[PDB]
Amino acid sequence: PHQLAKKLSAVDLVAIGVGTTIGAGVYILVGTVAREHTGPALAVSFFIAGVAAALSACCYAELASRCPSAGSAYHYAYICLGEGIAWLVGWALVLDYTIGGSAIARGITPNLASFFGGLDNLPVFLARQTIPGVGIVVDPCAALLIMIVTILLCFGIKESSTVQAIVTSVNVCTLVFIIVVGGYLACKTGWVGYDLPSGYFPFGLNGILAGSAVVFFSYIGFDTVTSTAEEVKNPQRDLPLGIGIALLICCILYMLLSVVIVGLVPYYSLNPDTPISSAFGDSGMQWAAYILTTGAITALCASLLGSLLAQPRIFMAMARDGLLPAFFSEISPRTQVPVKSTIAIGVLAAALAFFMDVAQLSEMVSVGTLMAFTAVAVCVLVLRYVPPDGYFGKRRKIAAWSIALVCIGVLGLASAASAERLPSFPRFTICGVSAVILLGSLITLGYIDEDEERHNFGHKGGFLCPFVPYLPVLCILINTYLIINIGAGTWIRVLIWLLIGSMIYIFYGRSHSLLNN
Amino acid sequence: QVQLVESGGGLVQAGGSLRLSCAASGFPVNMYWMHWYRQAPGKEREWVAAIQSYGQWTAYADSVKGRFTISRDNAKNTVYLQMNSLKPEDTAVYYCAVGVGGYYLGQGTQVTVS
Ligand SMILES: CCCCCCCCCCC(CCCCCCCCCC)(CO[C@@H]1O[C@H](CO)[C@@H](O[C@H]2O[C@H](CO)[C@@H](O)[C@H](O)[C@H]2O)[C@H](O)[C@H]1O)CO[C@@H]1O[C@H](CO)[C@@H](O[C@H]2O[C@H](CO)[C@@H](O)[C@H](O)[C@H]2O)[C@H](O)[C@H]1O
Ligand SMILES: CC(C)CCC[C@@H](C)[C@H]1CC[C@H]2[C@@H]3CC=C4C[C@@H](O)CC[C@]4(C)[C@H]3CC[C@]12C
Repeated sequence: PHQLAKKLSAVDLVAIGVGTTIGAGVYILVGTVAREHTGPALAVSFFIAGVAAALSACCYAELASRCPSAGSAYHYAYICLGEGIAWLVGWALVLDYTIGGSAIARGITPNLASFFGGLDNLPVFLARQTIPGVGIVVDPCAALLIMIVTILLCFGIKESSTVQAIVTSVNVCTLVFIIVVGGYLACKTGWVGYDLPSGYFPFGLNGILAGSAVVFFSYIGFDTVTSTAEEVKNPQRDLPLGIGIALLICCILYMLLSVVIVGLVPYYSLNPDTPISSAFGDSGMQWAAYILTTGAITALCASLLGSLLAQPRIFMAMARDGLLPAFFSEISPRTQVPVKSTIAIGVLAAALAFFMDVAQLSEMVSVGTLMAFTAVAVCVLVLRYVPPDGYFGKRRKIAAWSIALVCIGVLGLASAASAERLPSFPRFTICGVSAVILLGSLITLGYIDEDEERHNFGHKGGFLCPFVPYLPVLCILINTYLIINIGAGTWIRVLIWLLIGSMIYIFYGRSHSLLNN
Repeated sequence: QVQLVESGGGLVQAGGSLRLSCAASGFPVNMYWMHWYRQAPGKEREWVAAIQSYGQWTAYADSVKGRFTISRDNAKNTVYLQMNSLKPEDTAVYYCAVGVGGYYLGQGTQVTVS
């Protein structure tokens, strides 16, 4: 039948989430921030980032458990924020996941020239050969990995899920071994590598927040878990538990790595006594570097496998509602999985990784997921207070205006606090007025109690965010600040992409679409 | 391999200013924290300042905060410690150290006041 198979399980959701998260996590830990902050400071930065990601994941889990559907943030934005804003959230999410997978593949390929360790096998006709254009600089590269991953995903949800589970379990086991070795070495040397003169957290909460600002994008895997909601047997129970256990395991792993391996990588490289060599002889860091590269590559491969399984679901939801041609809607009669939409997304990601460099792909990815988070936060706020269905008769309108005011005030004060180019004299006025209207709206929102019709939306029961009046607003503030912080380089590209999206929508999607035709 | 050579220290009039240049070798100066260390003949080592490997944030000890400015030159691979306001309290030998902690220590230089 034309129905997705509910063959996935809670353990399989945890595996998907942890793999997708750990890939980006290791990508960041290999980056500049790792050596920017001290070990313990990096760990607490990951802790705060995990707290914020949990603020977002609570809304995700609530909306997924109550009304499970493959549309993910698209489906949610379409119900609360309404149509149109959804097509912009879903389109941005598609671009984000696609460019994440493409960047991961483009980064993996050069390091994967051999089995591990960065060695080169010297292939022929598959190596990177710059296009000899008169004034063209493109450097095409082997993007077959995307084709293999797309074939895997097209082969079913259990088969691809099982392969992802195998890869991510191997990754987690090697990471656990890598942490145990690091801890054993540290205890053998007595943690002498952490005799930091400036002490831990040398820059105060100011740094811990600055570090957590860039370390926040390491927890971007729960949205994919939501995207695969339709495959779960009883999503109401598994999805929230799976997402929670995935953000918990990822946070613990990140803190452990940051305190044992990353915060000491300088120690093992600089100290003349060379404890690694003294503990393992002549081989020394050579085997340690091989093991670290193995762990990083396994994590990146797991996340590459995980990423491209969301976009087909988003496209399926879009086509099912009607904003995309039915070409994306139909599923395989045999594999019970998007095969045409998955193939289209796979060929798109393959082309994007083939042409664009990793340094260029990384400059466009970040914005979509933040918008999805903000949208889902506004969605919990609107579905738990003013659900769009069915003491005061004006309670609905006042609550709606209060939510609009909190949405405006967060923007106002997050752009005031993140805009140092503005003179202080009007900056103070704008931040103060935005803050006071936000506080007043929050007071009004709390004064008006939760609508009891919230017992009706989706299915009864399920998970509900802990602090509905304050937690969603905190998530909105965090995500809006992160969005505004992002530089114009990524904003111009996402703007042109969203413009393309709006073009497609106005030319086809508004004229032909269910609930509007 | 990693090696640090520093110069600039010397006798100076009281209340003057100094800049100590610590030249890196065998590694780009950007990829590691760079700290500075002190030690008077009758005292044990005394951390001074610590630039941040990536980005250019700096932190200083309580006894010296604000007085000293630590900068870096990514082209010449040299780290500079600028003393805006000296006092006899700082009379001691100076070292520049790589890594988040004191993993490698330079040859050293001496500074004195008059
Ligand atoms: C899941 C986790 C993911 C993150 C993991 C961390 C990733 C980041 C660190 C990478 C790393 C971890 C070593 C760990 C040791 C044991 C730890 C415990 C292991 C427990 C199980 C492996 O570095 C390896 O070597 C490559 C060298 O280029 C490096 O390249 C680049 O990759 C990244 C490009 O952005 C970037 O990060 C990385 O810095 C880059 O170099 C690769 O990362 C890797 O192949 C660093 O290795 C150290 O590099 C030192 C360079 O000077 C080297 O210095 C010595 O030799 C010099 C002459 O060479 C000499 O002049 C120095 O005086 C002497 O000191 C050390 O000998 C070597 O050990
Ligand atoms: C997502 C949220 C939490 C991120 C918040 C980032 C904030 C805390 C960042 C943005 C700019 C940062 C400042 C930029 C530069 C300096 C100078 C340095 O000598 C000390 C730290 C200090 C003063 C930083 C403190 C932290 C800071 C204020």
